[PDB]
Amino acid sequence: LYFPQRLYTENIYVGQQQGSPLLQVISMREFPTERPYFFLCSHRDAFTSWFHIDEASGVLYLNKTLEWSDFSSLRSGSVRSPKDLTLKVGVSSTPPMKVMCTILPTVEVKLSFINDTAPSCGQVELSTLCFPEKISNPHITENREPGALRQLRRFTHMSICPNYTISYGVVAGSSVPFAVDDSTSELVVTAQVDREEKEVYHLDIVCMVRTERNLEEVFRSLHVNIYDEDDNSPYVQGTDTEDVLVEFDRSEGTVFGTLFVYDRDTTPVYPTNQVQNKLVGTLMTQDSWIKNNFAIEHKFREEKAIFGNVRGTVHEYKLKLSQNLSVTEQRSFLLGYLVNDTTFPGPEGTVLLHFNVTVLPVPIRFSQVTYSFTVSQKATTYSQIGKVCVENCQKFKGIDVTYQLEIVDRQITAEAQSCYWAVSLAQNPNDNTGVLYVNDTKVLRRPECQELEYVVIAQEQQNKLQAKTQLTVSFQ
Amino acid sequence: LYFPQRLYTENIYVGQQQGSPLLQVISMREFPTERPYFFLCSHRDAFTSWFHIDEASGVLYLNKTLEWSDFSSLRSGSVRSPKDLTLKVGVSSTPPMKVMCTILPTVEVKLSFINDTAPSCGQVELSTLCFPEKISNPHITENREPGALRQLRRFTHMSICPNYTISYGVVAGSSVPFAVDDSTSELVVTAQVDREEKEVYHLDIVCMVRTERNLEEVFRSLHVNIYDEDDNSPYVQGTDTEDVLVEFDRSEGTVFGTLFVYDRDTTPVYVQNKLVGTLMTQDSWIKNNFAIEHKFREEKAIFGNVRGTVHEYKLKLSQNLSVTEQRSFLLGYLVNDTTFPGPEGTVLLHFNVTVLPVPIRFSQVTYSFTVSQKATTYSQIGKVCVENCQKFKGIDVTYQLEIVDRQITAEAQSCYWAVSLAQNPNDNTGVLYVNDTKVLRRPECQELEYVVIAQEQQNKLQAKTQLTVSFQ
Ligand SMILES: *[C@@H]1O[C@H](CO[C@@H]2O[C@@H](C)[C@@H](O)[C@@H](O)[C@@H]2O)[C@@H](O[C@@H]2O[C@H](CO)[C@@H](O[C@@H]3O[C@H](CO[C@H]4O[C@H](CO)[C@@H](O)[C@H](O)[C@@H]4O)[C@@H](O)[C@H](O[C@H]4O[C@H](CO[C@H]5O[C@H](CO)[C@@H](O)[C@H](O)[C@@H]5O)[C@@H](O)[C@H](O)[C@@H]4O)[C@@H]3O)[C@H](O)[C@H]2NC(C)=O)[C@H](O)[C@H]1NC(C)=O
Ligand SMILES: *[C@@H]1O[C@H](CO[C@@H]2O[C@@H](C)[C@@H](O)[C@@H](O)[C@@H]2O)[C@@H](O[C@@H]2O[C@H](CO)[C@@H](O[C@@H]3O[C@H](CO)[C@@H](O)[C@H](O[C@H]4O[C@H](CO)[C@@H](O)[C@H](O)[C@@H]4O)[C@@H]3O)[C@H](O)[C@H]2NC(C)=O)[C@H](O)[C@H]1NC(C)=O
Ligand SMILES: *[C@@H]1O[C@H](CO[C@@H]2O[C@@H](C)[C@@H](O)[C@@H](O)[C@@H]2O)[C@@H](O[C@@H]2O[C@H](CO)[C@@H](O[C@@H]3O[C@H](CO[C@H]4O[C@H](CO)[C@@H](O)[C@H](O)[C@@H]4O)[C@@H](O)[C@H](O)[C@@H]3O)[C@H](O)[C@H]2NC(C)=O)[C@H](O)[C@H]1NC(C)=O
Ligand SMILES: *[C@@H]1O[C@H](CO[C@@H]2O[C@@H](C)[C@@H](O)[C@@H](O)[C@@H]2O)[C@@H](O[C@@H]2O[C@H](CO)[C@@H](O[C@@H]3O[C@H](CO)[C@@H](O)[C@H](O)[C@@H]3O)[C@H](O)[C@H]2NC(C)=O)[C@H](O)[C@H]1NC(C)=O
Ligand SMILES: *[C@@H]1O[C@H](CO[C@@H]2O[C@@H](C)[C@@H](O)[C@@H](O)[C@@H]2O)[C@@H](O[C@@H]2O[C@H](CO)[C@@H](O)[C@H](O)[C@H]2NC(C)=O)[C@H](O)[C@H]1NC(C)=O
Ligand SMILES: *[C@@H]1O[C@H](CO[C@@H]2O[C@@H](C)[C@@H](O)[C@@H](O)[C@@H]2O)[C@@H](O[C@@H]2O[C@H](CO)[C@@H](O)[C@H](O)[C@H]2NC(C)=O)[C@H](O)[C@H]1NC(C)=O
Ligand SMILES: *[C@@H]1O[C@H](CO)[C@@H](O[C@@H]2O[C@H](CO)[C@@H](O)[C@H](O)[C@H]2NC(C)=O)[C@H](O)[C@H]1NC(C)=O
Ligand SMILES: *[C@@H]1O[C@H](CO)[C@@H](O[C@@H]2O[C@H](CO)[C@@H](O)[C@H](O)[C@H]2NC(C)=O)[C@H](O)[C@H]1NC(C)=O
Ligand SMILES: *[C@@H]1O[C@H](CO)[C@@H](O[C@@H]2O[C@H](CO)[C@@H](O)[C@H](O)[C@H]2NC(C)=O)[C@H](O)[C@H]1NC(C)=O
Ligand SMILES: *[C@@H]1O[C@H](CO)[C@@H](O)[C@H](O)[C@H]1NC(C)=O
Ligand SMILES: *[C@@H]1O[C@H](CO)[C@@H](O)[C@H](O)[C@H]1NC(C)=O
Ligand SMILES: *[C@@H]1O[C@H](CO)[C@@H](O)[C@H](O)[C@H]1NC(C)=O
Ligand SMILES: [Ca+2]
Ligand SMILES: [Ca+2]
Ligand SMILES: [Ca+2]
Ligand SMILES: [Ca+2]
Ligand SMILES: [Ca+2]
Ligand SMILES: [Ca+2]
Repeated sequence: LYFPQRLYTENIYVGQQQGSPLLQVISMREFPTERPYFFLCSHRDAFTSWFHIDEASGVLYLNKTLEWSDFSSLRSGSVRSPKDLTLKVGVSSTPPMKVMCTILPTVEVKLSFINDTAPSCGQVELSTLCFPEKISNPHITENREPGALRQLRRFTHMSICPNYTISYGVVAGSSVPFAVDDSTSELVVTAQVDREEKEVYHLDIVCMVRTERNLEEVFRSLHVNIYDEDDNSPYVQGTDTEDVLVEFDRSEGTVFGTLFVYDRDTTPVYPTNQVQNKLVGTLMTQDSWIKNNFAIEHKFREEKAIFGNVRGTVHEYKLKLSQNLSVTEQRSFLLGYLVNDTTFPGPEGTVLLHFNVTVLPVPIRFSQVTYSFTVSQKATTYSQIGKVCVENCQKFKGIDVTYQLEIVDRQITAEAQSCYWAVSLAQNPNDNTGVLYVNDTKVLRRPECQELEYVVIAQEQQNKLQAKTQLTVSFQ
Repeated sequence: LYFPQRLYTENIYVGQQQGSPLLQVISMREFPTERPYFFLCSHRDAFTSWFHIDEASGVLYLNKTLEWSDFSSLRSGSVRSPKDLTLKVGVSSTPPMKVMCTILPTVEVKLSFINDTAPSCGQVELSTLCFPEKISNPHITENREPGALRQLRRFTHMSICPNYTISYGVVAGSSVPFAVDDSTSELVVTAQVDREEKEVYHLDIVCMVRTERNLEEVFRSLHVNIYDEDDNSPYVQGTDTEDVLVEFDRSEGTVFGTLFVYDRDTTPVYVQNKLVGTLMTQDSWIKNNFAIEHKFREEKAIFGNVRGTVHEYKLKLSQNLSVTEQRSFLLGYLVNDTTFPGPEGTVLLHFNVTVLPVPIRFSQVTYSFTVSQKATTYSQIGKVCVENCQKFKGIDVTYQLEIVDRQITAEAQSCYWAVSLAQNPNDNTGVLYVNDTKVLRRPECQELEYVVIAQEQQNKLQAKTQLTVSFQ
């Protein structure tokens, strides 16, 4: 059972008689043998015993003839007319119990108690007799059993105008799965519908009234919203496999591959707790190295243009690094990822995704070309002289290399050790590059201090791998 | 003219005699008829008058027979020994003049004056007869003259073993453009070289020593570096045109495409081989909204055996484009290799830009949420989102809830305290949450109806849809 309508409304008047019908609450069956049992739930309120709902038909009736004192005694806190009354109506597929009112779905019946006697039939405009002032739009879910949807007669007004005949119809320009049941005056849905074909049905209702004058007609435009269920399995467009190379970029959080999965069903905006149409993924590997270093990132968003202008869901799966992978690691594996549409009925609601991963090692090493820098200008403290970099260091990401200058010859006099102050080195972690700059220019005034031979030492941090190269600086 | 090596070193000994050769400074020609003129530059030092260099040959000679007194009087009182002597040698393309010592490049000659006589023949290994102690790895410039690179013979030790005859040769793993001149014992480079083909050569020098009953040989490993010149023009790999679509991401700083420009030459940051670009437009609108992002790196991997330069060009936004913008233009960008001789040092890049407006509208005509009566304060109810709002960048959209029924009593108004809305600028959504649970005890407060209004900041474009919240 579900309710195609969350709120009912009507006016009630002083002098309205015991036993007169007010409105009909509708429950739609989710299965053909399901039978509704209606009951009132507002037993917390005193006014609820002014009313009676028929357990089988769902028609709500006055249980008491309304009086002036009934109006004035409503403790709402607003002394003004009209006083709104809110009733709760419950429905169940078994015989009703008191506790269902606290625990089952209910409908709100909002009544406006007007502190006056009912209007005379000559005082009601045909449009009001025919159709509520503001018509709320019903909703049904796709793939459901046809059934009555809305009682079209205004019960209260046909008692004001008892000598009028009133019939309703669906005006069908195109063929629509909606009609009126002439015998009950209900709008009914005549077939199962498909949210993926149409999410909103526009309807024009015609009311035909035989007056003392002629047969009159009034038209009312409304529409029915179609709710979605998970009735489409996810699928890939093109490949289910993404080739991933891990080499010079090994930094955590970087994305190395992206696979897209599509689902024609809708999903609440990401991220959500709803379980309808949720896709849950699972790494298809028992392997500690893979699990502790790699991870899949899942996101989804609504799209419609790619689905033929029908709202569905686009999923993105991205292979991510958990932590900076050591430059010595080298592995090639085919990583499966099972994507399961959990609420898709039957065992065809999954897609297997594949990440074909190549992880190459990254050597730590200078080219065999040693550096020689010539400073043809008079040295100025802090002027950059040159840069040092291991092979392909400028492509590195997630690899920390630190550079150091050291003196080539060891058995060197104390005085000769000072010529090497002329140049120093700074880390440019922007690239993992080394920047040579001038330091002490005072030592350059010595002709022996104008040709410097250094060793540059690079050190990868995670594994402590070292590379060396030679470096000469000529102050000219 | 250029020096293949910037520092020479040798030993000199007590008892070494006037006129004995010590070593040979090398200058490498950059034109076929260019010739070097060598000269000593050392001014104030007393030991400079001890030496002489042949202006034509570059051979440094002793101009004085070294006595014990010469050593102890050199910087008297210093306890160092040996005592290092630094000489400066200059070269010129025309007849040397005094002023040239101040304004033309020089190499340093560092002589170690040993306070002893030379070793006897029986004391030295053959390698000290053949080679200098310090290994020096020379350099040569690509696209220059072949010629003598290094004197291999060790002049100071010639007489240490008078009956030994000494000659030299080169061996490598591959064929190499290097050889020994039999007549001068010079290592020669026999061809012009191309840095782009080979950046360093690894040679083994062989010294053949003919003793009184044997032909012996000792080896020395050497490396010759090739200095890079800007002799390659930049080029594009594949297409010189990038199609760029500006839609949902329109924030300042966003990069839209990558054009790759390659240059085989190296690029020292500290003007050689520098590529400078120019925006090919006068359009005020374009310039005020777009710039070209240029980054570059040096790389051996993409070029193979020899380091080259990779440049990346990307069209970047200078500010958030209004969602109402819509225009298509073709934007040229000229990249110039400013030190490449001739007019072929430039490449024209193109950006083919389509900028599309972004509509501000709901694609869902109704949001319906169902929440527990026992729901706790601040628990998330759901999210709303204008069409494609999760792709938005540089677009400011806010969301607001409005009550539908305006003719509402004060008591019914308090029902709408149960729900509030928070902005989620991260993904451009609004977040509904539970606010006041106390009003949920009232049956009239359990079905709420709102209008959701989204408003784009710049243009005040609005979108509106229905939202219902049901407390069950
Ligand atoms: C809901 O609707 C109620 C009924 O609607 C009215 O009657 C319908 C039949 C119809 O014609 C409709 O159009 C009418 O609006 C309405 O109740 C009405 O209230 C008024 C105002 O009080 C009242 O008129 C006064 O009646 C006094 C006493 O009358 C006696 O008889 C009536 C009914 O027969 C009873 O309700 C009364 O309780 C009495 O039994 C008269 O004395 C009065 O005349 C003079 O004095 C009053 C001063 O009274 C005011 O102060 C007292 C004390 O504080 C209050 O208790 C009282 O309510 C007044 O506010 C002065 O106002 C006069 O101008 C005059 O100076 C006057 O005639 C109607 O009789 C009464 N009708 C009915 C049927 O009871 C109610 O107000 C509506 N409520 C809302 C929220 O909309
Ligand atoms: C969120 O909920 C709070 C109330 O819940 C309390 O705060 C939560 C954050 C949470 O901690 C709960 O656990 C906690 O109980 C709402 O706050 C109330 O807001 C209303 C309206 O602003 C206030 O009522 C007004 O009070 C005014 C004087 O203070 C008075 O002038 C007003 O009357 C005027 O306006 C009304 C219509 O607005 C009109 O009908 C009148 O005739 C007159 O013109 C009105 O009485 C309450 O005092 C506030 N309560 C508290 C405790 O601060 C908050 O609004 C809500 N946020 C939402 C829904 O966005
Ligand atoms: C430069 O070097 C000389 C050293 O000359 C020699 O050659 C070098 C390579 C080394 O092998 C030295 O050991 C040699 O001496 C220095 O002059 C010498 O210094 C030493 C140490 O101070 C002196 O040794 C002294 O010798 C005294 C006696 O020596 C004389 O008399 C003996 C008689 O047996 C005779 O055999 C000898 O030849 C000397 O004529 C000895 O009593 C004393 O204890 C001390 O050991 C040596 O005498 C010095 N000169 C000579 C000619 O021997 C210089 O000082 C050094 N210069 C600098 C600036 O450091
Ligand atoms: C500059 O770019 C436009 C637009 O290109 C479109 O948007 C970009 C962001 C890129 O992603 C492009 O891939 C994309 O198409 C170019 O005009 C466009 O040309 C294409 C053809 O290449 C048109 O597509 C269709 O092609 C089929 C052929 O199968 C035809 O039958 C269709 O009639 C249609 O031509 C596309 O419609 C067209 N777009 C517009 C707005 O005209 C443009 O050529 C390019 N200029 C360059 C590269 O110099
Ligand atoms: C998984 O990938 C390997 C290697 O793929 C290479 O590296 C990727 C990062 C990507 O750039 C691919 O295009 C590369 O080819 C595949 O093995 C290679 O397959 C190609 C096919 O033409 C072949 O030319 C190579 O020789 C192969 N290399 C090796 C080392 O075998 C492999 O087939 C992929 N596996 C699956 C199941 O897709
Ligand atoms: C850098 O040089 C200093 C000496 O020069 C000072 O620093 C320069 C960068 C510049 O600011 C000058 O004007 C300064 O006078 C070296 O400092 C010496 O370090 C050694 C050993 O660490 C120590 O024995 C000396 O006493 C220090 N002398 C002074 C004056 O500080 C420093 O080592 C150099 N750092 C390098 C080369 O990395
Ligand atoms: C996909 O998810 C569904 C949802 O739970 C799984 O369906 C259950 O599978 C278990 C066995 O693993 C059965 O005992 C249940 O009866 C199944 N239905 C349920 C729980 O509603 C399904 O197995 C998953 N498919 C996979 C992992 O391939
Ligand atoms: C993984 O690599 C990144 C980038 O190379 C490292 O990031 C730096 O980490 C140090 C560690 O103290 C910080 O001081 C720096 O501020 C970080 N800089 C940047 C740009 O990220 C990171 O530390 C490495 N390891 C981990 C576990 O993050
Ligand atoms: C590419 O860059 C070169 C080098 O800057 C430009 O050549 C110079 O242009 C100026 C401007 O007229 C002249 O005065 C110089 O004589 C030119 N040569 C040098 C060495 O500066 C050249 O114009 C640029 N090419 C383009 C197409 O803009
Ligand atoms: C109608 O009201 C009377 C009270 O006068 C009560 O006894 C009876 O049970 C009520 N009927 C219904 C259906 O609520
Ligand atoms: C309806 O018609 C009957 C019979 O003609 C008449 O008795 C009754 O009063 C009429 N009712 C109205 C509201 O006109
Ligand atoms: C070299 O050989 C000759 C014999 O031909 C011999 O007389 C001489 O002493 C040897 N040594 C030197 C240093 O000449
Ligand atoms: Ca469907
Ligand atoms: Ca569906
Ligand atoms: Ca689905
Ligand atoms: Ca070249
Ligand atoms: Ca070059
Ligand atoms: Ca170049």
